[PDB]
Amino acid sequence: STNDNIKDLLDWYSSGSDTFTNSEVLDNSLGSMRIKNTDGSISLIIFPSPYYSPAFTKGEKVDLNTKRTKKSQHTSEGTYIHFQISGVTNTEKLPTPIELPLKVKVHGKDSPLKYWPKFDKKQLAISTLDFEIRHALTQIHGLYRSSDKTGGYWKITMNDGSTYQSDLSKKFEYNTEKPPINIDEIKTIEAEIN
Repeated sequence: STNDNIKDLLDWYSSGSDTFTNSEVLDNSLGSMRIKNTDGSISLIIFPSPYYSPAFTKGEKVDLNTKRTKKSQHTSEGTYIHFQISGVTNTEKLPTPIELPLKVKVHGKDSPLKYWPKFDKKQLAISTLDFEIRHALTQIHGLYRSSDKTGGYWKITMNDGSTYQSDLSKKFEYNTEKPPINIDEIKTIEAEIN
């Protein structure tokens, strides 16, 4: 049986994510952007981190790999509005798709089952990689679904040796997110469930 916090994390990481390509910036303030998507909807996206606030200006095209922080709503004129957080990158594509080699350990043992996330975008926000990794961990390895699978961490090491990591026992820290990275420079991604 898991406590209330672990249930909240399970809900967060199993409630899907929004993916839009070539949306257009309508406005960009200090840490909030207003973007019109290809289906007619508008997304109000916030950027709480002092280390990641996108520079895109009115008219530019962007890609969204993000999560809603509350329920989408309709304005009196009938426009559908999404309230999201982070997840805005440039539209640059890679020649062919690449498979990120995710390496998983559970209670100190190499999981023999392999899930390799596949992307064709040159860059992704750290927050998007966190959601993809954890979504796999909860769905395939049972993270958060039982009192013995509730913590550990994921770790990305780049080609130049710099590293990014997150604690599985707490929600991803949005307030300190660093800028998006290029996926073709990722050397290894590893996750360990305690």
